[PDB]
Amino acid sequence: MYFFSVDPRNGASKSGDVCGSCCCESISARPGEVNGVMVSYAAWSAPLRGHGLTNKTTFEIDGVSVTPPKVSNAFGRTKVGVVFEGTLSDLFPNPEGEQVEYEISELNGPSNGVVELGANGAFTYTPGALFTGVDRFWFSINGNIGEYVISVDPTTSELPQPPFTTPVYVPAARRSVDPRTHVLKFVLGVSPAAIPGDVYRLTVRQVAIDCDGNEFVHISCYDISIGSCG
Amino acid sequence: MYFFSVDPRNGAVCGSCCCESISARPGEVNGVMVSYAAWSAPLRGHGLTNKTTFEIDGVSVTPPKVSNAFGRTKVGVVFEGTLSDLFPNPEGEQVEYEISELNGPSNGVVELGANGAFTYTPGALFTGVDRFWFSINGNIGEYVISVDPTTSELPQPPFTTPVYVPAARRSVDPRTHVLKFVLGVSPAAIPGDVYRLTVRQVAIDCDGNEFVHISCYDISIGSCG
Amino acid sequence: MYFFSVDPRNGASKSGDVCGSCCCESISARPGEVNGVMVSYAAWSAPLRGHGLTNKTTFEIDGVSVTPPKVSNAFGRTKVGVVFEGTLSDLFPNPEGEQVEYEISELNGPSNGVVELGANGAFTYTPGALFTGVDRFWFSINGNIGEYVISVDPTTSELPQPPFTTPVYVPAARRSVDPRTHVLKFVLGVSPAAIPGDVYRLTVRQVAIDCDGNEFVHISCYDISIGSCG
Amino acid sequence: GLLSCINMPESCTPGWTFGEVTQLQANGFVVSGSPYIYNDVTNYLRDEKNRP
Repeated sequence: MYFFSVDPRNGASKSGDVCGSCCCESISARPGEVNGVMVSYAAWSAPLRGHGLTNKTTFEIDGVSVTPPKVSNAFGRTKVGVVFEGTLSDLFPNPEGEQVEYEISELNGPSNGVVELGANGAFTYTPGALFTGVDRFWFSINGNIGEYVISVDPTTSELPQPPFTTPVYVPAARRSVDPRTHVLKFVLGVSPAAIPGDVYRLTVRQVAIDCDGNEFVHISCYDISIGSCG
Repeated sequence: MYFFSVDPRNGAVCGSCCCESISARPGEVNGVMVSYAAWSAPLRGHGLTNKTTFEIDGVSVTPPKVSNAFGRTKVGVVFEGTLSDLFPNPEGEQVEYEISELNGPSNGVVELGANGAFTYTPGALFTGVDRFWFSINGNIGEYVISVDPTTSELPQPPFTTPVYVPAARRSVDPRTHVLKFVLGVSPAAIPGDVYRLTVRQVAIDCDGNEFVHISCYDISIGSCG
Repeated sequence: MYFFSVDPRNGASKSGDVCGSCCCESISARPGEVNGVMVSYAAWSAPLRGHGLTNKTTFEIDGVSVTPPKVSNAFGRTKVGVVFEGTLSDLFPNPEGEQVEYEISELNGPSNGVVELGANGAFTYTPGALFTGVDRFWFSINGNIGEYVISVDPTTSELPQPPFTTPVYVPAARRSVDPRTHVLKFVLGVSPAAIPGDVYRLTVRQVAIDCDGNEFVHISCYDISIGSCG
Repeated sequence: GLLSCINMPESCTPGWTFGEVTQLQANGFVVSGSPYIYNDVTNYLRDEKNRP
């Protein structure tokens, strides 16, 4: 659990470290992890005598480094109960000549079915019976990590298309704010497709409220450095 | 929350001329408290009054690159607009646009097209004003839309200035001689700019007369905190 | 019993990322042993005030130095009560010309039968009367260790085929977690055929749970070093 | 740092000139002018993101 204190901007009197301008706070993260972060606006909102904070926050994740992926992600559709088949060979455009070690990591396998990887870039996904939703699984073609999303339909018409989850993400509604202690809690998820060494930036906009219902906006920044022990 | 103390006028931080200092980040809305306790307490009277006057002047502006635009659509009806005739892109440069999710609309949703096109669907059962902040190749501007309640129209609001003080959010505590007010910074404020805010507060004696006092603060729009 | 304390993924760990280190933990193992490992997720799950861990742990075994075996394994079948015969010469493809000293270690012999090794690569296995299951025994052909599996049938049709247990493995269902003290226990089994000097890597993916039933993933890594004599 | 056994054929014009040298001296490289070695550095310019 990361725990950060906010710059209170009381007098903006914060002797910069002379050299060391960076004002965004560093956050290390590992591919696959899903960690929790708590930021304490108490230093900034406590002098502002009012009703504390409010849940009307906002976030944004602009990247800094990219290191574009090698393997592309893929999407498939099938009906309920019926077995699905798929390929894994046209998802890795290789510039050079080498072999293709198709592999499905057991840590990031399916969630509501089974996957039997064939001999050469083929696979059979048998979904769990009496089930209708979405499923994902992360393949590792020649070390490069990509994802495959499958949508199983309840045999009637069709299911919509998920947005192909990003490298670094913040869940939709898993955040919260405690106006009693001025503490904002949120989740930091790193998909297994993140490449080690990259750097992303997360900017948070938190609004406090006065005694009469007006707003006080505060903006902070964090540097998510994707590190990896492999 | 900024907290300043006024000089009690005895000839007793001059910086450059007199005025104090206030750092500020683009987009924030902070609060400032100034304590006239040092100046109004010896003048035993009825404390301060609610007759403050604020004035903003820019000593470093860096004239904006992109420009703003208005809008006067109706209720429930979708609105269409372009974002190409705003940036004059003097030297040949990619016109890559972007709608920051931190400063998106307030009662609707935009749909950034492929080439500076956007579709604003106002929230159903809503009539009023709305804004959003775009970033055309790093330079930030605002687009304002007025959704009208299908009768005739709606007036034109003023495009918000980079640094401002809200219309009615000031207060005075005569029991402690403290003035509270708010400092709002537009997201379009360019880092490095420097503005000057001047205040003219009036205290009052036990008979209903006035005592004037004038001060400044230099607001430095700085990036990264 | 091994005991590990997990990285709290807070911050100080590895000076954020500046350092990095995070070199996977060490586990010394001996061929034939079956040890127990415990990991304390408290330092990570205590700040996440919620319902502790869940029984959704996942493991993975991959070899970073394997030294492929010389002698191959073998599988045989027989019925209940009937004696079994077999040879032990066609399992040792020798590149050079040398002598074959067949041997059956009394430590890792059969469990429900008796084996009489022949004079020239032969063996007679009498299974235990009134028994039907699977049986294994580990031979040492010229020092090189291999396993022989026998399937005794309940005389009706046939028994399926076991998966030829790996050098290093984690038992199917012998793991547990105590949500009261944030401790995960599991077992680590090393086959008698594991060659000294080989190195495997075990990655553990453990998921905690918040106060509302959401998930928090954590991944850790260890190196199992197959050494001899401790 | 004078590489002894190279016996390079003496000439009157180098390869990398002053400019491109000064260029890839900021960028870490081991430019060699017999030929002697100087600026014996490694290709290290930046920690995780704070380049200097």
